Amino acid sequence: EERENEKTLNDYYAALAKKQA
Amino acid sequence: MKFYIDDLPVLFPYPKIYPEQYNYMCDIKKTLDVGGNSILEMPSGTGKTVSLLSLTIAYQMHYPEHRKIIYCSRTMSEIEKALVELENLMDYRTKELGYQEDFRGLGLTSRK
Amino acid sequence: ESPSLLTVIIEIAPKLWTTFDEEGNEKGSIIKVLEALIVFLNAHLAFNSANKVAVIAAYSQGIKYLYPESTSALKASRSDLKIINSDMYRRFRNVDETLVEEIYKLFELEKKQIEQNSQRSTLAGAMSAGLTYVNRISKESVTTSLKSRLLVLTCGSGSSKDEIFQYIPIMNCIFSATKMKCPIDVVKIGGSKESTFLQQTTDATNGVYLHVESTEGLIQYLATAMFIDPSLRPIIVKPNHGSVDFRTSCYLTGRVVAVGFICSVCLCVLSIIPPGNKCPACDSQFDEHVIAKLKRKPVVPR
Amino acid sequence: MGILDEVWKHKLILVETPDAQETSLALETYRKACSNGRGAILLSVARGKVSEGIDFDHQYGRTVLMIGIPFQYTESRILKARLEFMRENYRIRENDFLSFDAMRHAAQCLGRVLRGKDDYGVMVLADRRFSRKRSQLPKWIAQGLSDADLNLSTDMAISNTKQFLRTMAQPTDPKDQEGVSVWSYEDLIKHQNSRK
Amino acid sequence: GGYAWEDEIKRSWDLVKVMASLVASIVEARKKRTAKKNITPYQRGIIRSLILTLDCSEAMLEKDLRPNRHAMIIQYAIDFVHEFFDQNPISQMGIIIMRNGLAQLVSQVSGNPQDHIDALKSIRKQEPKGNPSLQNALEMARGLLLPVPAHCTREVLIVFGSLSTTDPGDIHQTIDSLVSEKIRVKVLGLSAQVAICKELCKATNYGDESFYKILLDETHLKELFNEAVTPLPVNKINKGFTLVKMGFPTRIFEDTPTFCSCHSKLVYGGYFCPNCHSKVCSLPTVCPCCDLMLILSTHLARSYHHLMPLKTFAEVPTTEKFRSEDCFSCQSRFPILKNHKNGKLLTSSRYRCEDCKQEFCVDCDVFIHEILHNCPGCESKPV
Amino acid sequence: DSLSKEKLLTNLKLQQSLLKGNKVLMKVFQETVINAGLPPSEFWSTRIPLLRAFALSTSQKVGPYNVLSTIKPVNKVNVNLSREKILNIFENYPIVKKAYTDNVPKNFKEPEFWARFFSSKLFRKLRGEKIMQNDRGDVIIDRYLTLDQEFDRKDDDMLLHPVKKIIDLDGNIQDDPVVRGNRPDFTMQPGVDINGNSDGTVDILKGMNRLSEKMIMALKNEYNDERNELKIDDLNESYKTNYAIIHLKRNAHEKTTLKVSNQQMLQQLSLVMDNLINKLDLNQVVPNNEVSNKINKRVITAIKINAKQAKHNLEVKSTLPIDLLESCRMLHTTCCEFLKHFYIHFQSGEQKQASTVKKLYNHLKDCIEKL
Ligand SMILES: [Zn+2]
Ligand SMILES: [Zn+2]
Ligand SMILES: [Zn+2]
Ligand SMILES: [Zn+2]
Ligand SMILES: [Zn+2]
Repeated sequence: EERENEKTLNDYYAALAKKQA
Repeated sequence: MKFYIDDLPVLFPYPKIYPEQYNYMCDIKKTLDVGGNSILEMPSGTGKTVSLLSLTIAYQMHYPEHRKIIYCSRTMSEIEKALVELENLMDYRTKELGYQEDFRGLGLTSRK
Repeated sequence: ESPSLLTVIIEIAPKLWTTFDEEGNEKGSIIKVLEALIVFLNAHLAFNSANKVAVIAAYSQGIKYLYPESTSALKASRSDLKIINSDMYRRFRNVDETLVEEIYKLFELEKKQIEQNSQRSTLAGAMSAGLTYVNRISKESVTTSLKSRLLVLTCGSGSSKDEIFQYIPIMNCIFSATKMKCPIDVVKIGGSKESTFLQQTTDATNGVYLHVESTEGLIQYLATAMFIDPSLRPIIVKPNHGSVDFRTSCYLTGRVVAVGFICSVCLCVLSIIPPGNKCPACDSQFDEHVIAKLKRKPVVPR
Repeated sequence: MGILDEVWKHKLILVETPDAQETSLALETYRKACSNGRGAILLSVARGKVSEGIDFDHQYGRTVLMIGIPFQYTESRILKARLEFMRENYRIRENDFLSFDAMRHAAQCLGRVLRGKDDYGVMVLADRRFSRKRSQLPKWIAQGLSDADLNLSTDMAISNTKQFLRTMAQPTDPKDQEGVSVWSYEDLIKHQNSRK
Repeated sequence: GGYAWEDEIKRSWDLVKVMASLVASIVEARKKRTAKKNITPYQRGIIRSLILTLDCSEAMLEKDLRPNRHAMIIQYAIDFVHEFFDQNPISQMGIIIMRNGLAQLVSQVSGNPQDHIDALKSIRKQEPKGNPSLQNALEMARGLLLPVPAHCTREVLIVFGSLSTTDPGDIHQTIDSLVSEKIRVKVLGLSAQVAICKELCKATNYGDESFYKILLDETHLKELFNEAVTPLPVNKINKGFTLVKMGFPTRIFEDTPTFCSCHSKLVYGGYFCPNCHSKVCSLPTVCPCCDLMLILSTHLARSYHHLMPLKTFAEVPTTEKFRSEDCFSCQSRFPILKNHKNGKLLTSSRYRCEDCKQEFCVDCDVFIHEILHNCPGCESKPV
Repeated sequence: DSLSKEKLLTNLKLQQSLLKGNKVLMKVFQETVINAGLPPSEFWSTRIPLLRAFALSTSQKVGPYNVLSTIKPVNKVNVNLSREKILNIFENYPIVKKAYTDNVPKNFKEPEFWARFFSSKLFRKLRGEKIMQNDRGDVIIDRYLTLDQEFDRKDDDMLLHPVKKIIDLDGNIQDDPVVRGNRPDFTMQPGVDINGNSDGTVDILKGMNRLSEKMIMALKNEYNDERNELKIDDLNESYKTNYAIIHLKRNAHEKTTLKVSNQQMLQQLSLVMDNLINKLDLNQVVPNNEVSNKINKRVITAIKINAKQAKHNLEVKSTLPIDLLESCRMLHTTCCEFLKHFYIHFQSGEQKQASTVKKLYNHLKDCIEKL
């Protein structure tokens, strides 16, 4: 579903931002 | 190229010439020979200024009188254009003859 | 439905047919091939009243039209020789008589000029001439909506190998026949089972390739496999077994080409990078940096 | 009235300022727009600073559009005095000299469009009274001016302009221009030998 | 002081007043043959990467072309796509349009003509509007041609309909970047000659001003689109002569469908790559599993006539002794061809070949030089 | 610049925006990068052209134009104002941007601000219409007239630069500094009012000239010539093409994995001669009822093989249920993605990334075990 896969994109972006952090 | 009008060698700074340019040079040369005033309407587009410069510089350097040339235009931009065409003509003459001959060509304007 | 022009490119080479006769038990297989072709052309003319036939023979010293005969001979002539019986159908009989008289004239001419031996086969030039004849009749269009079909009767006989110089003209013939929607059929009467160029010709021009070993029973091959009028090509499947791989030959080794390298200028095919850092067919110097990028080995940890 | 609103949709408008600095920057901007292909129009006076000296060759030209005949203000005292001096000194008439001066200004405006025989451009003269002044044009302009174009209207002038631009947007034939419009050295030698 | 009606009647029937027409046609034919005499085996870049840029602004709403400029440019571009992928199979192409001040990509750079046909059909519906942007079109063309390999030539064909362009920045910088990236631009203009397009073509084609074309009629526009499919002759200073690593895949035959490696769909047939044994749907395409170019022998052979062309057939002299009365590969008659009463065998329809000295008719002369690419006389010659 | 491969690989936001915009890339990105652990840089390295296309889809902008001239009314009159349109007012007129910045988040809102500006004299003066005093203008916007004149002087400051002598009309008129001839008549000066002051007609000419100079100068950003420009290109030599010519050697090697004599060839030929003369019995073509059977068997076996091959040849239907169908399709998709990345790293030929090659080989082994 679009809502949940955009949530997965948000979680992956947060994980990447933690990776630079 | 380099061609001949009567006994006058003319060094044209282009490999090709217009028929209007050649008849123009013929009329200017016969006017210089007879020694009078002439009125000439070259069509625009054709190389009127470069034809004047080429024939007059050739006449001045070949003939033993070595008459000076007074080129009077109406607009300081046109003095600039004639000067630029004169540099092109004399660079071609230097390249053809292998040496830069004793020549002085200058434009005159105001202090501003 | 619609009439068609059947153009038969027959390769009557005395060398190839003599080698075929020496390989086989029988002699004079040219006669059997010729009479099977005569019956097949009569069959094609019997298929439809308005359909047309052309025949081009590719002999040793060039090509010659067999049916119809040369217009200079038409104007000069008629010594009607009695090889074919006159009691048969006349509309077949003039075709057959013209064909056999031109066969006799061609054999007499190359018997006269028999001394000169040539290594240059004219099959590609004959196929090009047949394609020009197809274009001529299609552009003339005296019969409206005429289809066309090439039938190539060649012989390998195990003596002549694959010829590299024929590759470009046969490919150009493929493209022209595909443009004109004219199928090219190939019958190879010989010992060598594979003929890659003509196989690619049939498979790319939507024709039938048929390799046969014996000249006997050729009319059944022609009337069963080669009797596909282009009216019924999409609804009749083709018996062309042995699918061709559409590969090519290397320029300086000659083997069939796997994953390989072509020149970017003259499009010549090389299975290996040539010595001298220069193109063999094209004479272009190649950059050491990019050919070292080609010569690099794959990577794996120790 | 909003004409410039759809002039701006195609070409940038530049007007000859009486200040020469601003006129020179406007001319440079006009040449830059013609060079980069944005498209430009330069509105100038036919007797002004731009009309003398400044050339418009190739992309800088392509069309000289003359709003009317550039006639001088005839009721001015100095021009009337000069015209009278011409009348009782060199037998030059009022209307003849006025037409001569205005048509020579028009001619010097038309002559700026060409540099080289590869150059091309239309010269449109939008006035009733140019139609009688075909003989007062220079000889080459009169040769280029056909008799069917003396009384043109706007729409068929536009169609002729489109046909002209489409015609000479094509590459000219070097065989056609080999020895009739431009001469080589051998062509000049042959012409000299034919003359003598 | 009169009126337009009181004058004389026009007499339009009286104004019109009423053999050598074959001569007048054949002098024009000889001029055309002279214009085609300049034949030389120029080296041409076979592997091409073409960016078809189409103007789709308000200037394509003009009805000077039937039915309108946008619709027939799209139709002619569809025909161009078919012809270009017929004659240059290995080449890739992308499609960009100019609309509303921006360049719009409608199909990515790929070797499949069907996607470009579908994209052009999709753009055929939409209404052209906006202001063209040559700089935006050239910038996206430069971006598209950046990942193109060095062996593959980089070409941009711009069908420009307007006479002016509205650019976001300097376009001379974009032209300089195109010259530095070695991208050749050919522009088929519609209305007149634009100097920025002429200078762009000249700079991108190394002083060659013959790559800026302006149409005259619909037939000339079709001739321009037909001329645009041949490979461009490369310049001598280019030293990008390299091998291109590629394989010839095998046509697999299977009665069970399998997943293709390029689109991940069930396909019955396909081609197995010789290097990695992944299957591809159509050819010629780069292998999606090992980045290897997959072509066929016919795909190679479609450009051999561009590599070596046929020398044009020579017009036979009228007084020269004729070898044959009929064509060589066609055996049609050469007629008397008496143009006038005393013409006799003037401008005979024989076309002697330079090598084999064989005469051909006009139909064979056109056919051997256009559809075929090989001389039947030159192959019947037993060298 | 910012269009390079490393910038497109490191541009996380642009990758995320393209990924949101695209829908079919869900079924490739979702189980490979996240579930299977493929690096996003490795994923986008093969899709750099898609990233570049989505970059250039939004990075390009419409060139400058006279947007206030394109805006015209159509009692009630209505006008349409899009975002790209009002932004075009924003770059072509920075005075309107300065009016926006200090007003719309402090005092009053966007539509009433635009109504005040379009009713003000500033809109007329920027459009180029002649300003007259009987119009009301707007009290909030008309205080920016002096600031706009200040901005016009500032624009003239960096627009004013010395020009070449080819177009130096100031030098053309200052060539004679002491010329003192007749002052030209009133048709040669700008028009004047009854009191002799300027009527403002030259002001709109200055405004449109400055507008065009601003448009051309906006193109000039980071986004000896006299001889060349006076040279006659027609009188010079015609351009000579420098196209390379190729000569092809046709001496290719022959393909690699009983010569008959002329006497016996003539004997076979004469045999054909007499066999053609004596009788050509076409009824001899009929087979002898056994070779015809063998021939028909061979032909029908070839027909059966070709018919089984080409009986059947948008994807075609499958016997699988739909859930297992997309399960196998996504597994084949990640199969092909892992294989492509492994082959690129395998054929790159660099020892520094052999660890990545080993990781992709382990991924391929896990992929085999998953299949
Ligand atoms: Zn080569
Ligand atoms: Zn696929
Ligand atoms: Zn592969
Ligand atoms: Zn013919
Ligand atoms: Zn030939």
